[PDB]
Amino acid sequence: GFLTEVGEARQGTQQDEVIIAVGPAFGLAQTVNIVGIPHKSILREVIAGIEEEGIKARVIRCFKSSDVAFVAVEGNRLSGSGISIGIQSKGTTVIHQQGLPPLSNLELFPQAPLLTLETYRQIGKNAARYAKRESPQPVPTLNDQMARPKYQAKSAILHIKETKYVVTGKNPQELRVAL
Amino acid sequence: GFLTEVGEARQGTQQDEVIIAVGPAFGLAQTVNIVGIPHKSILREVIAGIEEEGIKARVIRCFKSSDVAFVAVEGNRLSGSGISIGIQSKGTTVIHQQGLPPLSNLELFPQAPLLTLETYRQIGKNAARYAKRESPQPVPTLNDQMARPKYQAKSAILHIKETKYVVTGKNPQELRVAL
Amino acid sequence: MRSKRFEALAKRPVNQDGFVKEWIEEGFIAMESPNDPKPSIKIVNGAVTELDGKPVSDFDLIDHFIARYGINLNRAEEVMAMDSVKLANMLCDPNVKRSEIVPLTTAMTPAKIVEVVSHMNVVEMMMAMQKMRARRTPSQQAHVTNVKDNPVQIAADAAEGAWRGFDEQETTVAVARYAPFNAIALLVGSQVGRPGVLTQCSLEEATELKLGMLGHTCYAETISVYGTEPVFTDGDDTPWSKGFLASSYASRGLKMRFTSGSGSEVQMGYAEGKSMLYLEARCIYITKAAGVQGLQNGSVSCIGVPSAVPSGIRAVLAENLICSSLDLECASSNDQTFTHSDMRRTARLLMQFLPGTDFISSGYSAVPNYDNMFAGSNEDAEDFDDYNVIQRDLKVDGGLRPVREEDVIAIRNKAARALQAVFAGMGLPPITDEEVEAATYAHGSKDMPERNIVEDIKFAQEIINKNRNGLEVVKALAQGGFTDVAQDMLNIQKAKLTGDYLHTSAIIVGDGQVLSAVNDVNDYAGPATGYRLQGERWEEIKNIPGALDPN
Amino acid sequence: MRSKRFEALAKRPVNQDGFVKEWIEEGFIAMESPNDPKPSIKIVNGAVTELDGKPVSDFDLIDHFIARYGINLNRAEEVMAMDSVKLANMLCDPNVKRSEIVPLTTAMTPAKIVEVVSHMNVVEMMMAMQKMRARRTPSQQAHVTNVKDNPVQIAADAAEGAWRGFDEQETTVAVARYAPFNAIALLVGSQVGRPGVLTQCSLEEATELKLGMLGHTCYAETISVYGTEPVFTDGDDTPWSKGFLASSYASRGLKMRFTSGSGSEVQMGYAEGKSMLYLEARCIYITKAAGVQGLQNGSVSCIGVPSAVPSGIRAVLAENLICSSLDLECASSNDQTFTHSDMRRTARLLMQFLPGTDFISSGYSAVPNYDNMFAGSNEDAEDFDDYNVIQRDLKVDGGLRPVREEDVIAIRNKAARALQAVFAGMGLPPITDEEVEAATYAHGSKDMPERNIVEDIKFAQEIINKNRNGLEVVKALAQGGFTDVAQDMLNIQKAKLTGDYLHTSAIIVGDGQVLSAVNDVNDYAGPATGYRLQGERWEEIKNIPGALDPN
Amino acid sequence: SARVSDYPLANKHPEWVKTATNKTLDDFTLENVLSNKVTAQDMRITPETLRLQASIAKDAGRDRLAMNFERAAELTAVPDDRILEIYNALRPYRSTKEELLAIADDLESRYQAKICAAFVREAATLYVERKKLKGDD
Amino acid sequence: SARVSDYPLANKHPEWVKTATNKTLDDFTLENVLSNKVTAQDMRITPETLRLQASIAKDAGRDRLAMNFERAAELTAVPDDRILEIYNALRPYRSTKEELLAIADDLESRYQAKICAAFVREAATLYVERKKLKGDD
Ligand code: B12
Ligand code: B12
Ligand SMILES: [K+]
Ligand SMILES: [K+]
Repeated sequence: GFLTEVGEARQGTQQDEVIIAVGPAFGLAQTVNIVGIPHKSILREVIAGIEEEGIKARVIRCFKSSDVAFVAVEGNRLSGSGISIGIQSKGTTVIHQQGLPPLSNLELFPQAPLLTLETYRQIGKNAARYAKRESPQPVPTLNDQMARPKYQAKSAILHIKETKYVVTGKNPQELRVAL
Repeated sequence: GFLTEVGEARQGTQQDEVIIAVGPAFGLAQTVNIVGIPHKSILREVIAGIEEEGIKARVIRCFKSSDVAFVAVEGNRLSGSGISIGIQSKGTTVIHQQGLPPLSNLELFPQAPLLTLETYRQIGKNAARYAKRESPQPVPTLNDQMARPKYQAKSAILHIKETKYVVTGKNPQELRVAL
Repeated sequence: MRSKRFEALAKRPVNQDGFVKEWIEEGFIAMESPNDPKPSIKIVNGAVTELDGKPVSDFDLIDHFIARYGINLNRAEEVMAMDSVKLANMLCDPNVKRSEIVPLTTAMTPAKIVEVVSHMNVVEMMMAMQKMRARRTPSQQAHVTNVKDNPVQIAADAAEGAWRGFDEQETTVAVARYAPFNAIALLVGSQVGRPGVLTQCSLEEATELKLGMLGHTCYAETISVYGTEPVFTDGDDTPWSKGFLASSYASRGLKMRFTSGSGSEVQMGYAEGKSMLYLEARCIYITKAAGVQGLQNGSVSCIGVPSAVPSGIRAVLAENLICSSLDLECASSNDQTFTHSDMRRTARLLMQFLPGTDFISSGYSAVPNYDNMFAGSNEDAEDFDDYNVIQRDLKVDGGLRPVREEDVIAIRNKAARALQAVFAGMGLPPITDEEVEAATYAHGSKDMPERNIVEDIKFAQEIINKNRNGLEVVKALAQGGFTDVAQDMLNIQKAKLTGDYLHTSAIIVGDGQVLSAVNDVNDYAGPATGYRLQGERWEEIKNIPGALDPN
Repeated sequence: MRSKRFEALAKRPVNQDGFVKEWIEEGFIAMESPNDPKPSIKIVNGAVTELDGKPVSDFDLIDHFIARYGINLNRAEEVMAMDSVKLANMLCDPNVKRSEIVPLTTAMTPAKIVEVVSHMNVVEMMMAMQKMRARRTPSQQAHVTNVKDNPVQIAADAAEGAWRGFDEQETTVAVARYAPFNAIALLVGSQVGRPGVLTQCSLEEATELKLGMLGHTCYAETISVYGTEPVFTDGDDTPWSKGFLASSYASRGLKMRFTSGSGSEVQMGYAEGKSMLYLEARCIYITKAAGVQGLQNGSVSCIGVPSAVPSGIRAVLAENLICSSLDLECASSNDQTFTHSDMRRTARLLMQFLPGTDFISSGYSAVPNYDNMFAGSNEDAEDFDDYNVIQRDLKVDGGLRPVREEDVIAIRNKAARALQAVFAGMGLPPITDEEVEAATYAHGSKDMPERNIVEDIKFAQEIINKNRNGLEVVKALAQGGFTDVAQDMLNIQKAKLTGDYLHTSAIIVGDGQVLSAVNDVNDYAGPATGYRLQGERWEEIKNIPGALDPN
Repeated sequence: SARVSDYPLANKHPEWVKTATNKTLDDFTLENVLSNKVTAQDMRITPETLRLQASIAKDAGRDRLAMNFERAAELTAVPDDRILEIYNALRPYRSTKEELLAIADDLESRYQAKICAAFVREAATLYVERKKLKGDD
Repeated sequence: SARVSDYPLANKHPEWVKTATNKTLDDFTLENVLSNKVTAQDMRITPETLRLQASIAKDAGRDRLAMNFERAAELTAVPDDRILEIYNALRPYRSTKEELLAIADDLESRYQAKICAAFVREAATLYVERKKLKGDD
């Protein structure tokens, strides 16, 4: 284990940051996404891509909901740039932004099994660009028709599991990483 | 054409000849089997495989029914060895002999689309082997599960065709091939 | 040009199938033809003088048999006057009992009942089928065959089949002289699989009945009948010869059924301008008229004919329903290939699968279709796991169960050893020990050591020629230490002595309890009544391989 | 030590599917769970006080909404005392009119109607479905998407989809900002293939309503409702918000329907220990209670949850039957991939295809599944030829028709051109002549030139930002010489003014003719009544490619 | 005799199923098979059992089945290869009228097969009419 | 007052159908769209038409349909932007109670939208009880 909670997250005062928000069991009770990519290396590559574009990465844990859109919206709220990345334990990932309706977003990765470490890095990077108000090309659409046949039942099980750690009224916690 | 009617074929000439009983449209309103192999090559190759075994081969047309079992039965009675070979215009082929129930047989080739000229020659050989009274290895079984899917309707139509030239009360005519 | 859309479409397997435009004059039209006869019946002095527009002066042998034996003449007039749409309504209404309908359908003429079922759609036919089915419990039958008539493979596959849940199994021969061997392998394998499975070897008729006289067979099914007179004659039979044959098998205590099928007459050359279903209706009534208990129909071996035209798969379902509506056992085809497409073959199956018939298939291939000597079935051994998951998806009893490899290998093994001992006692060409092993783990003929066919042949003919009977096999299993297969075999013959298994739909379940339509009476009265998948059998069905525990 | 038969079976695509053992506490059980509520209603002074065991003090928002608007309180107590087996019998009884049942099912509680439908098997459910279906004619909806959000390809696929017989068509976006392009291309392409086809674009709720406020869609479907309160909350809505939402669409003259689907609540994490089917019944009642005319259900996007478990596909069929029995339009799913096997998927489709539903699928993929932005449908564009043959085999009207290559190319070309003019007329990032030609001959996005998407996105967003509306599409089509598509686009906008296509099951067929359940009443009374495939329709269905004339 | 409520005989009245030697189902042990004290010729269904199945068939409403059973009861006495001989004579074009009529007199006089003899005679008249006798092909 | 025999209104009673600016169906032509005699402001369903539809529904036995159609008839008065605004306020945790009752109060007397004001008013009490207001997450 490598994510220590360092107290309630606060609103970012400079806009050279991107907030990464993970769900309540990310890196805790779950360790790996839905095809075994370890949470550690997901977070490592997402940060790296942000870091590469001259932007700061700030990581918090959300408790109030396990839905990836609501996890992200909590981060797009505390974020100095108003940009967040939301991530579920099973690996589903969204790039959100302040002012957007919760079930809207800038970019969505809705079939987690198709995400690689490369993809994740790309996601960090695209977020950072949006943070500096560019218009990066969307990360290319990944779509496989057998992803649901193969993994939806697993996805629903992993999500039920993560959904046990949901805590009503808890505000996000700021995390210190151990990459 | 390639086959002329001499006249009513007659019984045994001596025990060293195979009869080739052919249906009423073979070489006539039909000139190829179900997948294009022309009758002349077929006949040519089955003559060959017989003669090859040192047996002589007679070649009769039957008119009493289009059925291959009853065509061959017509041939086998009329034959010095006991053995006959009946062939429909579409290519279905049996090796019959006297004593057998009409719908029993020595050898049966019940998937016409699978017969090649190579196979036809082995039918001839085996026949003569049977007339010589030896015990040939059965021509190896051909079986394609998509033969019916591909060809049964066309077989029905082609048999319906032949069957129009069936003649109740007609005895087999003898033929001489063109070659 | 060339649309890339249509290039992808053009490679689909389905476009390899044979499709024909309706050809009414040669009978290439599955049902509801303009040329079919209208129902009529005139009865003078207790004798039928007009059948469906035809005068008795013009009857053919088929008409004479049906007119004298096949129709209940007491109610025939009453029924003919009844409205065919109301009768089709009664067939599917959940609340009109099977037993109120049988008295009427067995008083209808061939044309009348055709007219009835033709008002229905598939859904109506299915809702009718589950009520009219003679036996309450559905069952299944497999083909156990291989391209080399290998007796050791046959035995082994017969055993796995019997273990998978088939209640009747069927073999036949690439080389006709092998028949005795294929029959004994089937019987021995089947009983090792599950005591009570019923076995048949399908041949020329005289040949096949002698094999039952010898005791190497427990029933026969492919006793042919045909729906026009020319075709029947090329089938080398009449109604009276088939009816004599039928009571001959009963005379030796053998269960049997006829076999017909939509499209046989077009295939064999003489449909006399009539639809396939109508012609098939004449075959069901020959069976009823002979006094035969049951019928293998649903197009069977000629499925490429009705499938080629419009409404052909619905015609198949309707000929099954006539069958059952007439109070005959229905062994409902799903046994022959008609299509390269999995979608299309699945829709054809589900017609009998969903409602359930006495034998949902009459011949699921229990071996890969390369090995299927009826030229391939609609389902084969590579489809087992699919067939099992659809059961589970729909809660439909399709007669089979999921099995474990461990269990299978063992029963294929034991079957093989039991067969090796039999070839010992009878002094047959040796089944080696490497042969036993090959058959234990084989998938098909490809995995089996080659054999000496020609020696095999000489000794198979011996069986017949010396009249070697099934007692040789029984004694020869006790010598080998298969005193169970020997008794289990004796136990079949005891069932031949009682005659219970001669009645409609009979099968032997469990430890020798016959389950026929006399004692497993279909009592369907709509939701919650009639046969319901439930209890231990439902459990059996959900326990497919790969079901993960969610924790 | 390896059985090769089992080795061949393990390679089977079906063994890739996800199968789970029943997990009752987390609601991983399709139907008939021991935990589901027993049906009860207590009605004090015209207000529901107890609903299937739950006291009003414990109601959640879903109970309150259902207790106040979803149940006929007038016959509720009466229908609650009727026997559930008898009610199930009456559902599939052909002689119990739909109009006599609807008074009863609308007085039922959610637990009551689940109880009635669970006594049925699939064949009874399909027999019930053909009668309860609100509209008499069956129809179909397709997906027209593509992984690049390519506008020109979308219009080409839409036009062909409409030419094949889809009456409704749905698009969605890989990138959300592209939406307005998708919508406009969908609408233009649909009207070129067939005037009257309805189009939707499935987005976040406020985004979609604004689009429709701008006039760029004809209807909306993916208005989601959910079966427990937490899941509804994670879906960012309440029943009152969805209720308000539904009445907003109708205040703009736009047809809409809810979307629910068994397994949602398990997939979104809170099933409250209840079966998928019971929770789905709360959804169906939410829909009824909100006054929405119709529902997309049948598991939809979560079909992986109920397929994993025993009786899942039957439970799908049951949720559709309940919808229709509640007098709602049923768009019955068949639109999402759940299996690697062609046999399994075909079985799942046939559950609605054989009886017929208001839309047999709510999203047959009009493009190859690689291009499908709902992550694959249960059928796609390579299945077209298969779907047509099963029509022809069973005599079932599955809503689609065989078409010729020469016709599709033309119609695909006209739509690419019409959209070329629109983009020109509106000053959007142009559509090259090269693009039009690609679109014409393509199968999927692989066959299409790249676009500048960053620019395309920029103009797409301008449409929202500057409120550019559908009359600009009309104007641009007239000035580009697509006056006929202009008139057709005008005529479909005119349907939002009269309100006629707001009623149950409404589609616009023909000559601007609305065809709904108000004027296309399903009058099924058994064999030979109700909807029957025949006439030209049957003629069209018979004429597949490959039907050879017996020469 | 029997009705559907006596069925399965094996189950309800096994004692109605017996031999001419008087054995029962009970000594169809593999033992007595092997001790050659039960034989092939003991394991043949009798006309009495077939007639009990016929009454059960008739009681279940299956009259045609019952008739088939009745004929079979007759044919239990006819020798195997003789059964084969009659069946083939009944096949198309195998026989003349007099042969068939001879077969029926054999069936009637020698084997007392009254229903089958009439069945064969009916066949013989109709194969004349429909041309299925020797030399009509 | 309309019944299922008046349905479809555009085949049977097209003269009953008018837009919010009193336009006719026959005023929506390609030319009139081109010349701007007709505008997007013109193509908007009237409250009268929705109430016709509601009575056709009620006659077809679909009462809840008819209720929805009556809510919709009110909401025609309400502006597009304000519809969006009232829709987001009703989403979980968006509003306080008072903001809810203020919307209700605004729909009663700005737009005279008495069934929908009672709708929000219900939601507001129930959101209190079911805890779906701002701050309840
Ligand atoms: C299953 C599915 C659903 C399910 C499950 C949602 C869930 N949260 O569990 C249902 C029907 C309930 C759902 C609802 C919605 N969906 Co959806 N969904 C899908 C679908 C068809 C397949 C996804 C999948 O099965 N992947 C395989 C598994 C193994 O991967 P997974 O990572 O574990 O997948 C998860 C994500 O896809 C997540 N998710 C699903 N939908 C959405 C939508 C948003 C906005 C977010 C943040 C996440 C998310 O749910 C899956 C299960 O946990 C995709 C299509 C696609 N191209 O993938 C559309 C898709 C992702 N959904 C979409 C939309 C618009 C929605 C809704 C906003 C619709 C509405 N009317 O409200 C709602 C959002 C509700 C919510 N809180 O997510 C759009 C997103 C467009 C975008 N933002 O660019 C897609 C791409 C296409 C579509 N039009 O249907 N959806
Ligand atoms: C279709 C079929 C039939 C159909 C069509 C027969 C016909 N004459 O039209 C029906 C059901 C009516 C039929 C009947 C019988 N058949 Co068949 N038939 C088949 C089947 C399943 C497939 C053939 C096929 O469609 N191939 C593709 C088409 C395109 O090829 P085709 O060359 O044109 O096929 C023709 C031949 O097969 C011919 N034919 C079919 N069966 C027989 C049987 C004999 C003895 C002969 C000489 C010819 C013949 O009929 C086909 C159509 O014209 C095969 C199985 C197999 N392994 O092939 C069994 C098969 C050939 N039949 C067989 C049997 C035993 C018979 C019967 C004797 C059964 C009976 N109870 O009487 C009768 C013979 C009647 C007769 N006059 O032929 C056996 C032969 C065994 C052997 N001799 O070694 C096979 C191998 C397996 C089986 N038991 O069904 N049969
Ligand atoms: K069979
Ligand atoms: K849809």
